[PDB]
Amino acid sequence: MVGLIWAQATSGVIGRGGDIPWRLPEDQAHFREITMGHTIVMGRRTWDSLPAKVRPLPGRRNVVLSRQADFMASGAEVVGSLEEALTSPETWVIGGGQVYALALPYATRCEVTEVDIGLPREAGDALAPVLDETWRGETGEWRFSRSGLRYRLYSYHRS
Ligand SMILES: NC(=O)C1=CN([C@@H]2O[C@H](COP(=O)(O)OP(=O)(O)OC[C@H]3O[C@@H](n4cnc5c(N)ncnc54)[C@H](OP(=O)(O)O)[C@@H]3O)[C@@H](O)[C@H]2O)C=CC1
Ligand SMILES: CC1(C)N=C(N)N=C(N)N1c1ccc(Cl)cc1
Ligand SMILES: [Co+2]
Repeated sequence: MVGLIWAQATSGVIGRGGDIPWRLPEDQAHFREITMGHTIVMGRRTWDSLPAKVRPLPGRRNVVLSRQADFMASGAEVVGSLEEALTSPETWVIGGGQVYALALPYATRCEVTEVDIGLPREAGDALAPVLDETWRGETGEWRFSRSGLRYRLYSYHRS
């Protein structure tokens, strides 16, 4: 099982300037619960976005994708191809935009948080992948985050 998990603005933006232009504690907790205990695969730029004092993310096999053969990610595995990372029963690809595009053919689940923030797409933004018509989606109700933004969870599946 390879799943993708991301939070997006309604427009599809997931990242800007190498970081994320929101933070919903409830989404962070949802992310932690879904990934805990499993492999998490991230692109090198997403690894770089984590402060050194919080990485590796605890309780998970942290894997970082890079073309740099000597890139060191203390507390993680660095691999040069996505396929090397998919050896555990449950693997979560946790971003960013480039890595979702590479991982989509291997994926059968997407856990998507939609953040009700009006954020038009800009050059250089990281975006959510486009899910075609092979994917079945299930939508939750809109909820209010303590951060002031509404959000809702989608669970997409395919065989
Ligand atoms: N809202 C959300 O849910 C999420 C948001 N984000 C945001 O997304 C942005 C980062 O996403 P993005 O900029 O797309 O970068 P990624 O996190 O996708 O990392 C890109 C890097 O991955 C490596 N890589 C890419 N393609 C390949 C390949 N074919 N083979 C080997 N290595 C490869 C390269 O590393 P190298 O350069 O070392 O070769 C490349 O620089 C940030 O803004 C981050 O905050 C991140 C995760 C989820
Ligand atoms: C916390 C956040 C934004 N939330 C969701 N739904 N999915 C992710 N992949 N996230 C994420 C987790 C870790 C990192 Cl480093 C970047 C984004
Ligand atoms: Co689990």
